[PDB]
Amino acid sequence: SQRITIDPVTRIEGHLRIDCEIENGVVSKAWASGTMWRGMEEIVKNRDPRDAWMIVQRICGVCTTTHALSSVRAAESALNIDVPVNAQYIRNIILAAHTTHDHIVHFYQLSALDWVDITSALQADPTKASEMLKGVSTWHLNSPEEFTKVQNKIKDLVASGQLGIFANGYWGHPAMKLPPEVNLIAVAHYLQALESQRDANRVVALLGGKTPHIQNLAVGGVANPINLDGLGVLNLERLMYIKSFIDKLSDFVEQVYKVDTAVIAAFYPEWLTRGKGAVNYLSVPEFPTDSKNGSFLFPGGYIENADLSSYRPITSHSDEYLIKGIQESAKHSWYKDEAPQAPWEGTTIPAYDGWSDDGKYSWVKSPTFYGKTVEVGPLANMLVKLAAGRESTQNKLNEIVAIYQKLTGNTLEVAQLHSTLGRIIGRTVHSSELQDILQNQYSALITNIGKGDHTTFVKPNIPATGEFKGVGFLEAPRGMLSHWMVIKDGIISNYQAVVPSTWNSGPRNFNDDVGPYEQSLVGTPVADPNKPLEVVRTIHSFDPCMACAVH
Amino acid sequence: SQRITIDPVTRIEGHLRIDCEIENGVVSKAWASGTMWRGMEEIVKNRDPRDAWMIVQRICGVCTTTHALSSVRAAESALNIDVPVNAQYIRNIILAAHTTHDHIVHFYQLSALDWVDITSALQADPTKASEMLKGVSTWHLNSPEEFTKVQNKIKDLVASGQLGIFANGYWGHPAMKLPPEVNLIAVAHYLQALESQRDANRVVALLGGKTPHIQNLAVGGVANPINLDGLGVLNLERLMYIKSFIDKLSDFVEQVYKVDTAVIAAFYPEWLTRGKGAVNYLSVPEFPTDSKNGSFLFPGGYIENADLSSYRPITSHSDEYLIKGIQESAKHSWYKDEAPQAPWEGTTIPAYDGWSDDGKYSWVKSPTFYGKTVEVGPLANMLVKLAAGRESTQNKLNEIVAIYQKLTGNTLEVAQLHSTLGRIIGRTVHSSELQDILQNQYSALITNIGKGDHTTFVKPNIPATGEFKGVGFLEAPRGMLSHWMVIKDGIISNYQAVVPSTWNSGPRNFNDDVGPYEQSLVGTPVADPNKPLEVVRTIHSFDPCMACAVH
Amino acid sequence: PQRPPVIWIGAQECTGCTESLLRATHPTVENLVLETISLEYHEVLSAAFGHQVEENKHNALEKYKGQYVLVVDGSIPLKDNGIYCMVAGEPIVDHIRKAAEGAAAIIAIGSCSAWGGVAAAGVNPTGAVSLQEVLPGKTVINIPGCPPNPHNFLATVAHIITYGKPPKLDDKNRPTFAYGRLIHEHCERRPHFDAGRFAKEFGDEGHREGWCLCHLGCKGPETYGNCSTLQFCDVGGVWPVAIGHPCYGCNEEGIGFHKGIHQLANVE
Amino acid sequence: PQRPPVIWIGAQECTGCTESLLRATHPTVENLVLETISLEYHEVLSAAFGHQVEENKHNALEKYKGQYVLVVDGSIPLKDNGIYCMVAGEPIVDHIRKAAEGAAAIIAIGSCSAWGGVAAAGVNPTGAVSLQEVLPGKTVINIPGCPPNPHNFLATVAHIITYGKPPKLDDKNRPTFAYGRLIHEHCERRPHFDAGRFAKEFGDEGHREGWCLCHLGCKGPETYGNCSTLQFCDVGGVWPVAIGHPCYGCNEEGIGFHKGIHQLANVE
Ligand code: SF4
Ligand code: SF4
Ligand code: SF4
Ligand code: SF4
Ligand code: FCO
Ligand code: FCO
Ligand code: F3S
Ligand code: F3S
Ligand SMILES: [Mg+2]
Ligand SMILES: [Mg+2]
Ligand SMILES: [Mg+2]
Ligand SMILES: [Mg+2]
Ligand code: NI
Ligand code: NI
Repeated sequence: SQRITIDPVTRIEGHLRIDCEIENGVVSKAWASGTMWRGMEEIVKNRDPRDAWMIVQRICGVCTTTHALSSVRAAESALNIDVPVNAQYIRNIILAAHTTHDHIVHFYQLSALDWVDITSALQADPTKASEMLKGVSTWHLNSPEEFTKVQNKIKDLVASGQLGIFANGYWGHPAMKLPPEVNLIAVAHYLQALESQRDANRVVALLGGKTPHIQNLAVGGVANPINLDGLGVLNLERLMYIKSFIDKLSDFVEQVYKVDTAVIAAFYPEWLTRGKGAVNYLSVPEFPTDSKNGSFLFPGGYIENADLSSYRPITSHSDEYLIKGIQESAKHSWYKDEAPQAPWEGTTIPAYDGWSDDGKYSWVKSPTFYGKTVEVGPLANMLVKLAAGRESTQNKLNEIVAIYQKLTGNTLEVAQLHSTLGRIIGRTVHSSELQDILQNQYSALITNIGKGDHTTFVKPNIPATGEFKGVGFLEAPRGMLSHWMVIKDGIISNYQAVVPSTWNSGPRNFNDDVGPYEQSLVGTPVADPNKPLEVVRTIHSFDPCMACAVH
Repeated sequence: SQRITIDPVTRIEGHLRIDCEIENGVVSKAWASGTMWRGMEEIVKNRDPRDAWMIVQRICGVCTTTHALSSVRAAESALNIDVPVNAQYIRNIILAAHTTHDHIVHFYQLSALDWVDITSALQADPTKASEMLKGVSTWHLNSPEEFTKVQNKIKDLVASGQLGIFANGYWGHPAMKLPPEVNLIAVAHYLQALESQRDANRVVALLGGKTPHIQNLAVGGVANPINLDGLGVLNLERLMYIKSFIDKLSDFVEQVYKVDTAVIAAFYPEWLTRGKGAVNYLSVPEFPTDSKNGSFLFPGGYIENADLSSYRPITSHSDEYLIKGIQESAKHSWYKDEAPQAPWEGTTIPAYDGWSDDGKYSWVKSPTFYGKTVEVGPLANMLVKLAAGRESTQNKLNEIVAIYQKLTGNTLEVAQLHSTLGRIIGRTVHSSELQDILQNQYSALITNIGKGDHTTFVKPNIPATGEFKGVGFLEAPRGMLSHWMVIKDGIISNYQAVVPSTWNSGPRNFNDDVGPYEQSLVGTPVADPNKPLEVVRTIHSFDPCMACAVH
Repeated sequence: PQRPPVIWIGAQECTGCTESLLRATHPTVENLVLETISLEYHEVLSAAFGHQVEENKHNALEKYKGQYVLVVDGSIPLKDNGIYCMVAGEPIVDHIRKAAEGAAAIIAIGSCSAWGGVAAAGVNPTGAVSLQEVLPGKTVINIPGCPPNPHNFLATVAHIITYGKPPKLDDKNRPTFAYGRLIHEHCERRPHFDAGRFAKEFGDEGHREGWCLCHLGCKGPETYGNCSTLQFCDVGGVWPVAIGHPCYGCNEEGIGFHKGIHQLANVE
Repeated sequence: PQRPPVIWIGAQECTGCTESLLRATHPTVENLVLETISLEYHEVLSAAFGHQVEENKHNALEKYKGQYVLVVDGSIPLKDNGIYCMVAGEPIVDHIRKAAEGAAAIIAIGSCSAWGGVAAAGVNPTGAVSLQEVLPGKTVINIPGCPPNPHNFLATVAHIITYGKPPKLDDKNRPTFAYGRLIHEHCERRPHFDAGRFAKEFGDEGHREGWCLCHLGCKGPETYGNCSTLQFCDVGGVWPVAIGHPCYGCNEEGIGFHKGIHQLANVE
């Protein structure tokens, strides 16, 4: 029996502390803590509703774009503005391409070194490694020659004595299970991923004006001026350039990222049977395509008690059932007001008093849906799509399963998706489906401009009296995001963000119920309490972002 | 005796006609004819000497940069201007990067389809094709998967019925000797080459302001403003960007282009025994590195009757022996004045009277060196380097020969370099040595700026009376280039360009001696006189450019 | 899926306009020829030569009559009955007129085909003229520059393919997305011009701070183009003025190849 | 061969400043960490976590005493004894001060560390301040922007490595190659400003011809930076104004996060 702390948790965005009680070699109880606060909700208060998005985008630069888009949607909700369809297409392209970058970086730069041992890679035979992937991937950069160059770079790094970010890593740990050859394959893919994520952000930059932190939005649409015949604006040459980067993403996603996901599951199959965070899941529909902020390409919904068969669909960002369920508590958080609050009536009054196991121990609030804890993010979004009978999602999941089957002789059932590896699989499925979103929305944009519609912006009016409430929903890389704006006498009188990492990472709630990160760790085997790799494996599967969770 | 005409010769720059007399299936006599003239020498006359380079660079856009650099060197010669060393480093990087692009495009886009059969590539086994290269190349993009993707692109093209650039090619010709697998390898490399040649021109563009047709020169140096601390000028960030592209070129050149050169020689060994164009060879030294227009990184010289042991070194662009020997005749060209003319006293008076076998048949003049015919270009430049005992050149040739020996069991001796394949090998060796020129000169620039030298330009004065003469030499991608300028009362009173393709392609001279293209074709076997692929093989080895040859 | 056919004829060209395609990225030249179009005749890249390539041209002119885009680079020389450019024993102007009869659209790529360019300058040794001058009955789309940014051409082709008509043109038949504004009316050095901050010689203090190049002979004030915005080579920051040299006016008739590098523009 | 060591500490950051490195091309992030530097501490990319990574930091501060470049992103909160940002149970201001004692050079990357930025805006809930405010006896090199172009940082580090000293700095300790000039004093839309050609609303006719964004709230007239020249992401033509949105002044204290998007700049 003993008490450990993991502080800082690395290979996440932001500042996270995890504490665990370990009994008889397994975690028996856990605490998640966000250790940095800025007060972004207070910073944006009393400003013009049109300004909010440029300020609150700075909640996070990893999930850049997301808070910007959620903020304009919130002001649009309050003001009753219908966004021009060309502005929906542009916003959708940006979100889809951003998310592609975000998920690739998570799987490789943030998560792979939980599962992959770089020292073991030095022992690999590059020819045997290449041979292992025959009939498993058609990727053009799995040759022995590619793998030998990568092995030599690792060799040179180790020989210099300056391991830097690779130093004091969990090399030779008993939970590291890959053969040398598979370790070398993963490091080669890690480096290749950096090129493909750059291509995704070239899409974002051409519409956003730069990334991180896009600058093309507005309450009322976008600032891109569509004119096929115009010099220095969004013309056909610029659109062709965008398309040239969209076309570069699919092969990496399908032939490297999707395959590696199945390979990791095949070598770590006990991770299909642990890391369950919740029994309830929530996602919002995303990528609207009509003239009235609807007709979403991806569905949403609510699953209760893991029952896909009886889920409740959500098809609108104005759904009163969704809106009315959401509250946050600060009983075990460092804020003053503790009872559950609907976010239009939310407060964020700091009340730091240090760490207590049974009192306050985090800057993250505790969100609930009609009083229940809920997991959000790619596992939620996948399970909802399967519940909706979405064929695209079923088919892509089956492709990952088939690779797993071929490697192990075993299959994967939906029950095994409620796990650390299931969560990773949801993220990979999302990434693959986003490539069809990109092709679909580029084609829609080209077709619509061809009909003679170049409209991008509806100038808002904001009444100087009255009190108006708006909420902007968005299915972000890490799950359902919502910004809640109250306008009074022309200015922002309340602003509250409820962010996907808030739902997952938040501490024990008003009824002392346990949220997803803390719940997922119960039962985790920990072979060496001084080097708790197994805990970090499960926490990474949620893709934590603490600037997002706390703001 | 049969008479054939090949008009147009394609996969060159510009407008070329080749005629051949054929006796019993063997070429007995040939005629080379440049069929388009612009009169660029007359267009540039009567202008300010400072303006010439912008006009005469338009002699050619394939060998862009080269006439620009020769023209400023000619005006600097006439005016006695010493070029700042930083301007030399910048000029040198541009020429070396440009020449890398140019040679890569020649070997693949221009020449490969003489030796490679695309229909035979469709029958290849991609796994066997990859296996053939094990232990022969370390290139990272020779996998079966890469090769299969390439094969499918060709399959789709053929299936469409729209062959385009590939339509009516020499597929199944008896002179096509590669097995299916090697045909497929070559097509894969043809495609890959397009990306590497683009990286070489990114170097050119960052210093030149664009390419084709650079815009950073001046009589007196360059227009690039060196300031490590300046916004909007050539600072350390811009220099770092240039270096990022220089670094991308070497692996392709060494592991693909150099290897394919040896492989083509291994399968076509009879092409080491034909296509000799001359017994005399000329090259000029290139890449000056001092403050007085000298200290060249590459050597030059003159070889007479193929005797490397008794060659004459040339170490200065002011060499009076070089200068005095160069003349041109128009006896068999469509100009009026026929006796050999030194270029400072040259005329270009058009006198077109139609084709005559024994009279005038070309817009190309006939250059001589002290009355002899001479071959210029990468064969000349390689042989001079070997005669000088340059270890770099010896070693690079030996690497090609080692690959060839591995495949055939045979070595290559110097006598076998006086051939169609020898000319191709000289070009590949040049391309490889140019990568060291780029590293050397980038490093020299960074170092010199670090010492506090930011100088780039010496403003000229041009006397308003008097007559004076200058000549600018340059070792271009296709051989020795010279521009000859006479200034009288402050303006250009004569301008003559003697271009490397002029040396090689020129018609019979004042003494009816036969120049290199025409001499190289005697003895060529022609299996099908309707489809004379063997003639085009030898002519393409010289890398013809008829805009250059004729101007 | 069939691809739209293109026939490319070179007249008094330097080949810079074809070479521009080897710098393009959207599309790259390999994607252009395998995915975007069917390049039915192009002498720089064609496997076939001689009588076989002339067969290819004749077959394409028939099979695709009324459907192909005809592209010409280089000027057309009229002096002495066409003999300054002969291909397969005939004057190039005859090849061009015959191909123009069946064309769906006709494009003059580069200053030489658009208005005569460098080949028609000075004394004009060969009586070089423009493509529009040899085809008086046709609307020739002009894409000037020496050579233009290849996407000025490629996005014109793509508008024809995707939307079934040419892009909008100015009164010289140049696409407005690329040639609709003076360089000086969209130049990042305009603030320096406005303040009297001028480089006087290359390498001087103002030149080394990125000041305006007007007093070095910049022709931006009298040249239509997109060189300051689209720029060149898709790496960012690359055009002649950004590199430190004045615009020479290569896009614009009566400017490039006529005025001296250091001759001042007229300012309007 | 040994690489120069770098220690990177995040305070009240959004991680945008680290994410800028994933867009860089010269060097790419992979070449940065394998070839250019030895990244001895960076919490976003480190294999090690918790005790092991704090071991790496302590080891590196001793091993490389006097030799490493210290980089901080985010503001430093001083309200209530530093508890608004706590790492391994201690205020980030204490981590930063300890690392600063042995630094060869110290860089504030982003507007938050350079001057307080968005985190210090409005009522300043956490008493956020700049890196230079936390380190009054040290020369801090300021690389502002939200986030800056990553090469503003990487070429500063490169000047230190290659030439043995920082680049030339202005009176706010910003490198002159990147922050030496107002955006409005090198903006390609200045001609439109000068002629009174102004967009009035997004999507109007002037906006759709690329006119000046001054009357939409452009802060270019009062913001130092290289956004119009170096621009962003190395694809060519990409910065906020070129996309159609005014500059917000994110580089500049008292402009970005203080003035409204549509509030007009003071113009000199
Ligand atoms: S416009 Fe210029 S680059 Fe094009 S063909 Fe004429 S001379 Fe060459
Ligand atoms: S004169 Fe040339 S450099 Fe100066 S502002 Fe005009 S176009 Fe730009
Ligand atoms: S300057 Fe901006 S991008 Fe950098 S840490 Fe501060 S908020 Fe994030
Ligand atoms: S106000 Fe803005 S868009 Fe207009 S010229 Fe100035 S910086 Fe450019
Ligand atoms: N994705 C993302 Fe960031 C988080 N959590 C947001 O919103
Ligand atoms: N290289 C080249 Fe062109 C030719 N011949 C020149 O000079
Ligand atoms: S010379 Fe030509 S390329 Fe543009 S900058 Fe001037 S029009
Ligand atoms: S908002 Fe920032 S990124 Fe540049 S354009 Fe303005 S300083
Ligand atoms: Mg309106
Ligand atoms: Mg909140
Ligand atoms: Mg001299
Ligand atoms: Mg000549
Ligand atoms: Ni985030
Ligand atoms: Ni040439």
